[PDB]
Amino acid sequence: ARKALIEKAKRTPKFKVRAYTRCVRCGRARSVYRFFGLCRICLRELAHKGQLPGVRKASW
Amino acid sequence: GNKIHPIGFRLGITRDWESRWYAGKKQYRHLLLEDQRIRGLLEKELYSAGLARVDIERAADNVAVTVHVAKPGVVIGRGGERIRVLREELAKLTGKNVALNVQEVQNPNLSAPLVAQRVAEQIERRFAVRRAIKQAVQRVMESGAKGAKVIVSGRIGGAEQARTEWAAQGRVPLHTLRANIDYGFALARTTYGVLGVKAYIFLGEV
Amino acid sequence: DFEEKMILIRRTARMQAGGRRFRFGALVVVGDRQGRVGLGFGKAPEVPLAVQKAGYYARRNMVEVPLQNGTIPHEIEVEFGASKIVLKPAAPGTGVIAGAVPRAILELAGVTDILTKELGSRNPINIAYATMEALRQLRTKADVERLRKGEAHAQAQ
RNA sequence: UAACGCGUUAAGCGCGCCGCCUGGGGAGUACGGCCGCAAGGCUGAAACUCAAAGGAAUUGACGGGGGCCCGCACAAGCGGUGGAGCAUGUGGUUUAAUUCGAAGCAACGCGAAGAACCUUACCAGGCCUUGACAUGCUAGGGAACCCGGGUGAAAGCCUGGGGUGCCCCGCGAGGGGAGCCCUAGCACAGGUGCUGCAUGGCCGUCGUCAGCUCGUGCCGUGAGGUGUUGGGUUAAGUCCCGCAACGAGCGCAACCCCCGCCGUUAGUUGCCAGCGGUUCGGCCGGGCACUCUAACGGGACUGCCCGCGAAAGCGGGAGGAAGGAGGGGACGACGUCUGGUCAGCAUGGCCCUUACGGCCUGGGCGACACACGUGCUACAAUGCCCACUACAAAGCGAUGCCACCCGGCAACGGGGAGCUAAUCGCAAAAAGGUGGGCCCAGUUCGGAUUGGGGUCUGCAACCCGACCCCAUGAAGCCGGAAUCGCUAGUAAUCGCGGAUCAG
Ligand SMILES: [Mg+2]
Ligand SMILES: [Mg+2]
Ligand SMILES: [Mg+2]
Ligand SMILES: [Mg+2]
Ligand SMILES: [Mg+2]
Ligand SMILES: [Mg+2]
Ligand SMILES: [Mg+2]
Ligand SMILES: [Mg+2]
Ligand SMILES: [Mg+2]
Ligand SMILES: [Mg+2]
Ligand SMILES: [Mg+2]
Ligand SMILES: [Mg+2]
Ligand SMILES: [Mg+2]
Ligand SMILES: [Mg+2]
Ligand SMILES: [Mg+2]
Ligand SMILES: [Mg+2]
Ligand SMILES: [Mg+2]
Ligand SMILES: [Mg+2]
Ligand SMILES: [Mg+2]
Ligand SMILES: [Mg+2]
Ligand SMILES: [Mg+2]
Ligand SMILES: [Mg+2]
Ligand SMILES: [Mg+2]
Ligand SMILES: [Mg+2]
Ligand SMILES: [Mg+2]
Ligand SMILES: [Mg+2]
Ligand SMILES: [Mg+2]
Ligand SMILES: [Mg+2]
Ligand SMILES: [Mg+2]
Ligand SMILES: [Mg+2]
Ligand SMILES: [Mg+2]
Ligand SMILES: [Mg+2]
Ligand SMILES: [Mg+2]
Ligand SMILES: [Mg+2]
Ligand SMILES: [Mg+2]
Ligand SMILES: [Mg+2]
Ligand SMILES: [Mg+2]
Ligand SMILES: [Mg+2]
Ligand SMILES: [Mg+2]
Ligand SMILES: [Mg+2]
Ligand SMILES: [Mg+2]
Ligand SMILES: [Mg+2]
Ligand SMILES: [Mg+2]
Ligand SMILES: [Mg+2]
Ligand SMILES: [Mg+2]
Ligand SMILES: [Mg+2]
Ligand SMILES: [Mg+2]
Ligand SMILES: [Mg+2]
Ligand SMILES: [Mg+2]
Ligand SMILES: [Mg+2]
Ligand SMILES: [Mg+2]
Ligand SMILES: [Mg+2]
Ligand SMILES: [Mg+2]
Ligand SMILES: [Mg+2]
Ligand SMILES: [Zn+2]
Repeated sequence: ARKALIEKAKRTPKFKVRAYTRCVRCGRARSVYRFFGLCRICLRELAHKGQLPGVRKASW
Repeated sequence: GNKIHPIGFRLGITRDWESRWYAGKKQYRHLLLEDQRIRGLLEKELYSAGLARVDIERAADNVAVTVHVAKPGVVIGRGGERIRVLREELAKLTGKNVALNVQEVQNPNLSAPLVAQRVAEQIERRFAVRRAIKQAVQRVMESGAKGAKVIVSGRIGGAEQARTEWAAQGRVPLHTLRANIDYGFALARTTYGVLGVKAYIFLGEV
Repeated sequence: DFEEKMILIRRTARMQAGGRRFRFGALVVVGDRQGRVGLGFGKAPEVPLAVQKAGYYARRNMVEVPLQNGTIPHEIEVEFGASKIVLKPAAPGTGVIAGAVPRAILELAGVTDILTKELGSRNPINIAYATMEALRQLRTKADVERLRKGEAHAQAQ
């Protein structure tokens, strides 16, 4: 999550295919969930805080 | 790598979410980020007023941000001015009809997120860390509470050797699901580095 | 409602797999500077807590020193374990000429003039106890006369 | 008495007399003297050097010490790994670069839930310097913004035109001002640069092991003990009896979720039991019985019987869908590992600032004499191939899933209905069943490797995508020393979905 690449992330690029997601929070490139625009770290964190609505902890 | 976030565990059983709305896969992504931009700002702009929770309820193009605050005047402002400024700056960053109301945390001694903070400040202001804690836990039990616990961790004092201080009274049953247990976390930022304060407050068996 | 003093504070270690584990000990005196003094040794895992404890104990272990004009009624020597205290009473304006521990105990007793030597082990705690035991033992041409005549006392007095 | 212990066999209370001690090592050594046939003995130093040497007792740790108990730990099994080929990760080596971390269990299909460019941190080359991003400041030029040319791999560099809005003073020419822009200069931004041994957070771990502790009382001069131990019981510091202990906190359990039986409420997009109509499709009427769906509830307590036991509890039986924690989940105590991570984020300190910052194009992460780790597919007849024929669940999808028609051996392409979804779709479930083929063979086993011809995604498949069809048809005939998993709907086996995702 170097600063430039978070910005580059947003720049609509020369080709449709250099489209890639980062975390709306940390900017992490790698484990980013479509649906939240968050990584699997941030997901975990915000989920526990209670700030992802209707997101319960599973158990079956 | 030990204990579970006491809230997310109790979540849905004895503790509620800070955002309550529905959204399909299409919309959710952004109403989320919109909440986080709100809670990003009100958190910066209201540290002076001691703020516990930022509730974000939602309709369609409607947002009911309930802000839960120790010193509710500081949020309001003299004349009624400060609140108007927020509501406009909110509805600016949101571009929707922000409905910001204010709610008086009547007792900051039973708000973990606040107890946490009050300690962190104290730690930043260079206060004695051990005392700071026993005296916080103190104040918490004095006000009804059934159990409480504070954990400062990091470079305590100047300290090359980063250790951990902690203290508790009553029952703080982290395994008991039906236990209403408030958790809060504060981060103290210091010349020597950064320390973390967790505060657990056991409030009542349901 | 007495004055308290700190004889000494120490830290001590247990053992568990994965570390020393500490505990604190406090030696506390409690006096009313007019002939009543008590000694308490309290241990707790935190230092001020130990002192609280110590202070509680002190008041339960109280000893009435028969002060005779700032000083003690006769000389006296008392052993406790390895440690041994000697208390020789002294004349006005002599001061408590006594070591670190005995002083605190003597001062709060209400003593002002007295001679002293520690002897044998110098260990605080035992010297503490030897002193308290010494004072626990003093008597008076009064206290004594009642013991000896006693068995027909009040024929001569 | 320092305690251990001693205690009329004193180590207690006293008197008499003798011998001896005065810090450890040097050292029972040196020197001298005495004795001795000898071996050697008795008597016995200092220089020097250390800051302790010591005694007893406490907690812990350890023992090729003892006792009792537990875990798929061994055993008893079933099936594998180690051999083969391939997929991935890693060691090494190589490289302009093969970015970086992870390193016994607790690194090695791990960070990576998606490396062609992007990602991307590495290398080469061409580029920018208040900067791709924040808040500003001093001086001048400008509305902001919009479109076109040159050069170029792109980035960048140079250049042409269109455009005059808003706020205040003025009759006006026009001056001032907000915002935004450019140029110069200053605060500064930027850094996946270092230190996880300066840290926060979060995690792995011993270990879901049954432990870890505190208040008061009590024992002891004290460190500390007691309680928590012992005997029985338990998955359990679970309970029972005992006891200088009586309680309490964190843990076990319980409160929460899923599965197994029944209830009440609920009848669509689900359901079809008797009935009416049928194009034979629950299709239509109609109905919610049943299935189900999903929200609240009931039900299990060693309650009942027999046997053993002071008790707790154990064995066995009955009723019951379920029986002694019914099966599975979530839930990780005080602490240990100077465990992991500054490359998620955050952060102290050190370091760079026309360079360690930033943009791009190309290359690399995919290299290959080799070695290990995890796995896939096999070595075949309890199999393989072809055809016909049954029975799932859980998910996913209106930028998508794509029914059905058409072309095509096929990947797929063209046309096109339903579905924001208990309706429409992905969707064929595969093992199984019936028929037929092969007949022990490197084979109708295996499907590596390579040649050739296509498809799709994508600006672009050389390095380096998947897929289809033709041809090729390697090793491999059940794996050495070693070694792994699993105790019931488990192992073994067979398919299905999803996250990331243009692929
Ligand atoms: Mg950063
Ligand atoms: Mg991509
Ligand atoms: Mg811990
Ligand atoms: Mg910590
Ligand atoms: Mg007296
Ligand atoms: Mg003696
Ligand atoms: Mg006198
Ligand atoms: Mg001495
Ligand atoms: Mg000394
Ligand atoms: Mg005798
Ligand atoms: Mg003797
Ligand atoms: Mg000597
Ligand atoms: Mg010497
Ligand atoms: Mg000798
Ligand atoms: Mg000899
Ligand atoms: Mg000898
Ligand atoms: Mg000689
Ligand atoms: Mg001779
Ligand atoms: Mg001799
Ligand atoms: Mg010893
Ligand atoms: Mg043993
Ligand atoms: Mg075995
Ligand atoms: Mg075997
Ligand atoms: Mg192999
Ligand atoms: Mg590497
Ligand atoms: Mg590093
Ligand atoms: Mg991959
Ligand atoms: Mg690349
Ligand atoms: Mg590049
Ligand atoms: Mg005008
Ligand atoms: Mg004008
Ligand atoms: Mg930085
Ligand atoms: Mg560490
Ligand atoms: Mg490391
Ligand atoms: Mg005592
Ligand atoms: Mg124990
Ligand atoms: Mg257990
Ligand atoms: Mg218990
Ligand atoms: Mg019919
Ligand atoms: Mg109908
Ligand atoms: Mg139920
Ligand atoms: Mg019974
Ligand atoms: Mg539990
Ligand atoms: Mg380390
Ligand atoms: Mg790689
Ligand atoms: Mg056809
Ligand atoms: Mg098609
Ligand atoms: Mg079949
Ligand atoms: Mg057959
Ligand atoms: Mg062969
Ligand atoms: Mg054969
Ligand atoms: Mg088992
Ligand atoms: Mg699959
Ligand atoms: Mg998919
Ligand atoms: Zn994130």
